[PDB]
Amino acid sequence: FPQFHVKSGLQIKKNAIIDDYKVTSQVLGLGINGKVLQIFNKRTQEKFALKMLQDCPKARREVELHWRASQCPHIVRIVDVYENLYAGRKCLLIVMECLDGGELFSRIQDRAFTEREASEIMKSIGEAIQYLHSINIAHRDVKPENLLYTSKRPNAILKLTDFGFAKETTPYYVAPEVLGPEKYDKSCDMWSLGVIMYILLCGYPPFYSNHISPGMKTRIRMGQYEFPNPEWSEVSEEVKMLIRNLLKTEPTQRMTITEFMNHPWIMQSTKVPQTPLHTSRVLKEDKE
Amino acid sequence: PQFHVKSGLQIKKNAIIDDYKVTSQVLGLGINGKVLQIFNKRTQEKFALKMLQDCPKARREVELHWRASQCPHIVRIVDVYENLYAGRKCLLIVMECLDGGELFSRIQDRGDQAFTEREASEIMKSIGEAIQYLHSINIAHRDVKPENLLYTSKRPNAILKLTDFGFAKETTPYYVAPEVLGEKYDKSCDMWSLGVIMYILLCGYPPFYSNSPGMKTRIRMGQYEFPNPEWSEVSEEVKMLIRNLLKTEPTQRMTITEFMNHPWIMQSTKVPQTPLHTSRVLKEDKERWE
Amino acid sequence: PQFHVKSGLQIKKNAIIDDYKVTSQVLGLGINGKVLQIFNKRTQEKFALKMLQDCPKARREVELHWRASQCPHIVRIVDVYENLYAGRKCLLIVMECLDGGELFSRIQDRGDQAFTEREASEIMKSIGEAIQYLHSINIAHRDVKPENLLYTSKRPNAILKLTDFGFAKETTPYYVAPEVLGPEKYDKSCDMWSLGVIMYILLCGYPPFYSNHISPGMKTRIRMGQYEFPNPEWSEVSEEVKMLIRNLLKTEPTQRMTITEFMNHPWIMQSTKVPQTPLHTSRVLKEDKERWE
Ligand SMILES: Nc1nccc(Nc2cc(-c3cc4ccccc4o3)c3[nH]ncc3c2)n1
Ligand SMILES: Nc1nccc(Nc2cc(-c3cc4ccccc4o3)c3[nH]ncc3c2)n1
Ligand SMILES: Nc1nccc(Nc2cc(-c3cc4ccccc4o3)c3[nH]ncc3c2)n1
Repeated sequence: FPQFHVKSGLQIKKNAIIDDYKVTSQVLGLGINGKVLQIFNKRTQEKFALKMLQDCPKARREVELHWRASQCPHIVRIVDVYENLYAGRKCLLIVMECLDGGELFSRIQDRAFTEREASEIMKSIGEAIQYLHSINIAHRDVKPENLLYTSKRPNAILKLTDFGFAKETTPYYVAPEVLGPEKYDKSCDMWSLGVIMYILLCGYPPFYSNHISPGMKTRIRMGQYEFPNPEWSEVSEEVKMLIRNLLKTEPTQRMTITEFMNHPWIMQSTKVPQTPLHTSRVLKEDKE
Repeated sequence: PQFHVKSGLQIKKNAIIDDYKVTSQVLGLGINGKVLQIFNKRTQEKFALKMLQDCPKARREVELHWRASQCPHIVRIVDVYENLYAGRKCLLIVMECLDGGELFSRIQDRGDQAFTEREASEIMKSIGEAIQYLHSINIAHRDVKPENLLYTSKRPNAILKLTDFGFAKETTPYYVAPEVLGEKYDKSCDMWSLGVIMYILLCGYPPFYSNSPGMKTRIRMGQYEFPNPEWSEVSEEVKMLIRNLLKTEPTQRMTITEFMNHPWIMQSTKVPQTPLHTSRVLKEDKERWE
Repeated sequence: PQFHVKSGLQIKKNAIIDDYKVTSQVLGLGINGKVLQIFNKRTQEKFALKMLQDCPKARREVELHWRASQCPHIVRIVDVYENLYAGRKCLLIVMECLDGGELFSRIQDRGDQAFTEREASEIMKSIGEAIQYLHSINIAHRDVKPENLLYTSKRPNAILKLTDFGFAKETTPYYVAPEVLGPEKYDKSCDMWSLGVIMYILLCGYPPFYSNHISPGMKTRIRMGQYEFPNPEWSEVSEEVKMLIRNLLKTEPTQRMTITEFMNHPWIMQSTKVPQTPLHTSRVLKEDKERWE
């Protein structure tokens, strides 16, 4: 009879963090809610990440959510959380596993890149969002810089981070709506999969400037994007048809993750053609 | 001339015993009280009775079922009485008696072990109509599940009829838009229901069940599947249909009109007579008592 | 550096009679004001005047109509006056005069014959461009009907244009998402049900939804999303046209298509590739006429 649906709660440590870590000044990632500093476990040398919040309702929420989320091996692990006094104020100090193999597009950006790595990547991010949605959490800021590789070792796991914007989203014949209203917060995660998938396939976003920005906003609202050659020349209608169903402008039209995750292109990611893509070249050139 | 005028409800105040012997045979137990066997004094016939305590939910129910009962696929209301029962005001609903049994029974003891794909379409079309009449007069039934689907008799050509309006609600220029005419998401649920029923109907078990905070997650997520053996003869078209009914976002679900114009439904008598496992699996589990 | 700035609306206050002979022959007639023919005294030319009474609503009409005016598929405001009429303050909108006829009128000025499916495609592409222009600057027209779609002249290359902004309303690298940048109700998607209605008519010559006298019939048939493609009329309209109609006449506002999708549709986009197939539309239009009655 089911057990390991039982995992430990979060005990918030109250001792000062510097008992346990050396807080260096290296910013790993500026991020939301403050910054993200690299720190070091004192009694094992090992490497970790700190993000600091002034304590409040919002912050207790970030911590509650990210904690529930750490279960999933594609969300970045919360190792420890401290309540400490800093400069007179209460703080939550969030100690994360340190992921240091780079940002998704950063890694891609320096090497060839195939449709198949695209799909594999997209399966991964796909699992992180399936897990959030199944325990009723919407992330709400899935973006390139929140998608990080663990090491620089070429099978690094990719992991989703930053719960600064996350919200709880809340008879065998009862319909989903009858088990209580979901707003529509859960489908921006899906738009996001869309935008990432697009970038992965070609090196640039479906919607950008021209500095052209009242024009970008229209283009977004209007859902005007396209699949220009050369980059999209060898990309199958199947793949294009998927992005179109994520980038729908009407949120109640997009696919759910369950539908995403069942798509033959994600489900059998390891069977997709290894078709060579521009992603990495477009990525060196378009740095600017 | 005018053939679309049907008559209003005229509640009798006369005590129901003037006309009916009220037996004690329980017949059904959903929502409010219970439905009993009763007999027409002057003619001897078999009829059903629902005990409602007057109050505002009761008056709604009678009102909607009366509008509903025009349809040949919805249990007919023969008379509504307003009587006084142990001092309390009471609405007593005399329905036609449907003694053929619930859908899944008549299906489980199908003697001739031969439930075909086609019979499934014929049933589904008939559940269709009931939902279509309902929706076309702005009622959402809101409790469409198999125990509310009963056969009139045991006759080989008995009709299927929907019952129980304990939860029914009203959902309230040639070019105007549906939105502009005036209606919340209050009626896609009937349309989910149908998906669940077709699912069971084609294979014998529900697409969603206990392992149950699980099952609730599974529903909320739309996690179901068409396992073999049972679904292996079932064509991609027919489970596209299910897919669009089981859509979790209510605005993406299909609507009865789309459903009723699906060719699998529209042209029943020309869907193949492929054997299904329904009747075996329904028989296998007296688990359906929960 | 590029700068695509077009000017603002300067409401003139000088009495309009200074500028225009004002006749009384009525070109048309709106909810909120009938449309009169006028002549410019200097150039001697032919214009249309719509008379409004000053208020928030009137000023909102004018400001939207002026913005939309930039689009070559919309009837263009040429001038706006604020004058005193019968001791009432008034908004006098001057517009280009279009005397080509309403869309369906022009269609039944032919016996000849052959209104073909490609021509229909072209016509929808033209109404579609008016809706894309509007919608891309966050206006919803909201009364897109056969009777507000006017040809410029009876000449052979008259332009189809949309008019009447008396019901219109406004609204409100990067990864944000259409919602997460300002809300926005569904006033837009009804413009889109209208293209479907107009498309339906165009393809066979009678509406998808009518009162049989059965107008509670019709109200119902509309909420149901209940119509069909009868033969003989639809017998050789391709399936894809019917499916485009289906996307447009979805009863769920959020299910319907967007003009961006509409305009990217192959039957709209690659017009020159749609069959030249004859169509019962002019005949039916002509047979019917009881439209007035
Ligand atoms: N929860 C949260 N909220 C907000 C922000 C945030 N950023 C963040 C960023 C990096 C990063 C980026 C990078 C780039 C190169 C090398 C190491 C690198 O490390 C991280 N590595 N490990 C954890 C971690 C967390 N995380
Ligand atoms: N309106 C309403 N509200 C609530 C409940 C409800 N149940 C109900 C049930 C049966 C039934 C069930 C059954 C089972 C076996 C044989 C004959 C059987 O008959 C009925 N037969 N006729 C009318 C009728 C109405 N009906
Ligand atoms: N802005 C606005 N608001 C409300 C209404 C409205 N109707 C309208 C109508 C006609 C028309 C119709 C017609 C039919 C035949 C011949 C000439 C014809 O001219 C017009 N011609 N030119 C401008 C113009 C504006 N316009």
